[PDB]
Amino acid sequence: VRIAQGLVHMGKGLLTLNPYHSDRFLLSPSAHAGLVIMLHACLDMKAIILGKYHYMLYFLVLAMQPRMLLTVDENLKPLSVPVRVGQAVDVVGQAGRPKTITGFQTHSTPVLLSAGDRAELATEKYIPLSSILEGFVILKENPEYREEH
Amino acid sequence: PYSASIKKVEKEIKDMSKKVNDLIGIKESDTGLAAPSQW
Amino acid sequence: AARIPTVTPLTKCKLRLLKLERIKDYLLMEEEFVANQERLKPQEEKTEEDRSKVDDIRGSPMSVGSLEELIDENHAIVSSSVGPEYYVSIMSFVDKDQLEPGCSILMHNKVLSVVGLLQDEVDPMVSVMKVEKAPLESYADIGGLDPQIQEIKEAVELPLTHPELYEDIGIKPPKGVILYGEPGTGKTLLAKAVANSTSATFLRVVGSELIQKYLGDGPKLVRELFRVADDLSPSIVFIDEIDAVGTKRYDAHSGGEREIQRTMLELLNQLDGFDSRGDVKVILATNKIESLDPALLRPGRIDRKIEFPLPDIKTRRRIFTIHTSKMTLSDDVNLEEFVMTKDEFSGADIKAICTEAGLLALRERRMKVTHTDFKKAKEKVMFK
Amino acid sequence: WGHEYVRNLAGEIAQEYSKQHQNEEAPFDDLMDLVQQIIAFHMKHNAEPEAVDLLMEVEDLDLLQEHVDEKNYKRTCLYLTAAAKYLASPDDMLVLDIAHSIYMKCEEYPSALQVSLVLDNLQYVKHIFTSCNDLLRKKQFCYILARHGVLFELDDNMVLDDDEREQMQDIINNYKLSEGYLTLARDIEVMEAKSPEDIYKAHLLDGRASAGATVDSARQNLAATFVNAFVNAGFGQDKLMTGPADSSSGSSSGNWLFKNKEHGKTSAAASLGMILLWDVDSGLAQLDKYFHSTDNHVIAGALLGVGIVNCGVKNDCDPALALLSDYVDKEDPAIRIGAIMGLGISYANTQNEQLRSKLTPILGDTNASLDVIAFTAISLGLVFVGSCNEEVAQAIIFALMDRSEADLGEPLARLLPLGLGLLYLGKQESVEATAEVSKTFNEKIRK
Ligand SMILES: Nc1ncnc2c1ncn2[C@@H]1O[C@H](COP(=O)(O)OP(=O)(O)O)[C@@H](O)[C@H]1O
Repeated sequence: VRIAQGLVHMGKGLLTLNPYHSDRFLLSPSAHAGLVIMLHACLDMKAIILGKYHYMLYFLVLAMQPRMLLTVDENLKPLSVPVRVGQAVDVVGQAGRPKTITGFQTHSTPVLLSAGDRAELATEKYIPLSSILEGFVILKENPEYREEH
Repeated sequence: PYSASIKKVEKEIKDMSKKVNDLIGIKESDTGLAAPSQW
Repeated sequence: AARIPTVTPLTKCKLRLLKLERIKDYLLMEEEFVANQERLKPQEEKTEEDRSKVDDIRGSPMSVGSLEELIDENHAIVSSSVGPEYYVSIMSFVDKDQLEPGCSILMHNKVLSVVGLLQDEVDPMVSVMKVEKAPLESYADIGGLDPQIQEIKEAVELPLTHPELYEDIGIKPPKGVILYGEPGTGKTLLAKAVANSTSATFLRVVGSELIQKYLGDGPKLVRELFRVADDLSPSIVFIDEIDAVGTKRYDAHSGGEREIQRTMLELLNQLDGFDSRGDVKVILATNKIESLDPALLRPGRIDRKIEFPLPDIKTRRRIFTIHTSKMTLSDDVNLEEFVMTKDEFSGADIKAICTEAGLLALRERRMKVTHTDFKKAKEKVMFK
Repeated sequence: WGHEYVRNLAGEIAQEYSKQHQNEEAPFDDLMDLVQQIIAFHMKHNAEPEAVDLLMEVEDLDLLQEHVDEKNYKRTCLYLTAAAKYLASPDDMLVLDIAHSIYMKCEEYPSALQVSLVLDNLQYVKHIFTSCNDLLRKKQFCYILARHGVLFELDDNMVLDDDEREQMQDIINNYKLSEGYLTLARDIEVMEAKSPEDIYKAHLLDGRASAGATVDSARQNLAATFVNAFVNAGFGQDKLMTGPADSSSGSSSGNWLFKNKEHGKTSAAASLGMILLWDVDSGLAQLDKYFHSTDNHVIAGALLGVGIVNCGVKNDCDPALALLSDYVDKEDPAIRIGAIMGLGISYANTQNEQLRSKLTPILGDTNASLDVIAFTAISLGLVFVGSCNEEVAQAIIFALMDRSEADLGEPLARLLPLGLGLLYLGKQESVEATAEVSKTFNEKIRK
């Protein structure tokens, strides 16, 4: 129970054990291997984890990644830009240009993205070079943007 | 495009469900009797 | 049976195919798990050995008993059809869901243990008041007024038409509609359309039928009508001739006025009592509402008030063109001539005139109806 | 003639193709011309899913590469990606390749990179990088590859500037990940370390434990260490392990470390490795203090912590390999296990041949303890996930035959098959031969 409590408070809420990336399309082999090893070790709790091999839990090191969406300027410096965060919606088969996110709340700089939450830029000033806003995203200033005073 | 492909498959599964449930025994509607898997 | 109620897809999307494949896989896995039981340890036929053993265990001769109480733990208390109270227990096939007083419990013949339940197909009160077939044609056969046709529709059918419109407004259908009008106004004709259009169960109650001869009976009849209608299904029960509550006095009933009063109080309780009657609607009509008990009409027991006046001089035209649709009448006469014959010709008057004209044409076996037949029918109808 | 006519024609064409493929005697050109016209009509009217379905039922998916426009590629490619999830191995592979071709024709290199990563083919990634002329896009692709955990050594033919090559190599090495995590922690004000007691919120449970003697169980201390390591991972500072000795006592900070026993000491040491996650410079310096301990368990834990620290971060100096290779040969089973696990964790999915050569001889040593060989198999699987290297699979299989029936009863015997499967993660059809080979294993393990 103490191990479970520690896992729940991993990184104080900043790190996750998601083996998938980019809208669950890419499976990371390292994180999956670590998680599978941890589960196979847990299969025989008394002998493996409660025995002499408490350290098998350190295979979980492969599966932990941060919940950070940091927008970066061309000069590789962090940039705070408002971002809309919400649950992703399957836009396949929908006529028109449907929004990919359910939500209107705007969050600036590094929004803690939860499992299933997708991010779209709230400002047209910057064109995101990444079709999926996750982890490091390099933002390019839009040359066509005119500040409407 | 395969309008008849899916309807026929669904109907086959629905018919087979009863064709297999009748092999254990739920039929023979009684007049106040419980399930053979109840007594 | 009720394996999966998810049909929301309603298209050729891959989700419907995936759900069907998962269901088929689960069914196949269950069938495979079940098959091995007989393959490894059948130990019996499982088809007729069980049924034969059940028949030979439970008393072969099963009697007609009557459950009167409830004993969950392998026991039950009933009275023998001869009269002797019994302590018969519960058997394996008990399926104890009909454990209510009155349902006959069938006991064994050897040890008289509960063998079978008693399927009930009687409902005497409901049957002596259940409408089997549609009375008349669609609402178009009523004709002329339709001031309540929309109102009565909203009161009864509209709740059953698509009960989200009243749901989206945040309200429940009106409590009740009482159709009061002049004698022979066609109130019964309104119930005719209500039944021909109705969708749920409908019960017909003769107005005098609530007053019985034995003291205390009338309240029992009212409570039984309420139980039957409510316990049966969503219903629209019309107790016609409500004026008969105290208007007519008969020597058959032992009680005097304090019996009609008790029956009316019981009816009021059954309409707005101390429980949830469920989804039950009431539509009653009367021709003399001046004497009806005031309490039985307060908003909350009978909500919608509908008044039916005599057919209008403009409505009389539709009434006549309706009640004489299939008559092979000769063009000798014009209906408008008799349209104003009676200063207060009610709806029943037109039907009576048409019937009398048809009969008169019949006496001579003629093929069509002449003006003289209508003239002779008019006097015989209004004048008597 | 209207859209309904086109749709019914598409369905009937699918049926005709299905039945003609079984006949093998009808000319195809006449059907192909009509199919091309139908595809063009569907593309012009944004009825892309119908065109994709028709071409799928015709199996002539190559025609998509000619009728995709700059306004039609997004929906079409999304449909192909969605279908691929329903398509099985061989069909999905061809579909993904055609989607990659559409993407390269449409000049959206990020989606092409994602599709190629799904295909696990480095040649397509190299082609994508070569076709790219934008430095910022290359940097973003390097970030994506670092996230996916794939090492892509940029060849000299890819970039003409040495400094830019070094910059993207650092980006791939996830050097800036620690800086980003620290910046995020500063932004949210989550720097303050939380003790395990704060999570335990013991004040809320004291309603019934006022009569319990304070017996500090070793297992409770180990749980506290694990929770402390989990909560304060990557923050660089801890109140229990690295907290300043600011209380009237000149006693080594290792007071809590020595309270644990053997494997407990190893776990406490590995907690330090977690706490300095992704921080090679300070992590190595802090673990150097514990490398000097006379306890073999502490040394093994320090090695495992070193392996943890460099997890996901690669340094050109390769401190992990140089440090751990010296401890791999040591006779002590605990130190050997720690070094092997550190090498496996630090070099996961790296496909380094030097590690293969250094680890394979250990697998063949009959004098090694079951723990050592099982962890060696796990580390080899972790290093070679998805590579399908026949040599490592053969080595693990050889190790599996050489086991007596008694060793098969221990739970640790269940980990060697786990490692062998890890070698084959994500590659469907290549595993049938290995399953056939494994059918020769003993019945108790075979299944
Ligand atoms: N269009 C009509 N409007 C009104 N009453 C009509 C109409 N057509 C026929 N009727 C007559 O109405 C009567 C329906 O019974 P009703 O008038 O309610 O009787 P009561 O008022 O005595 O209970 C029948 O005699 C029927 O022939």
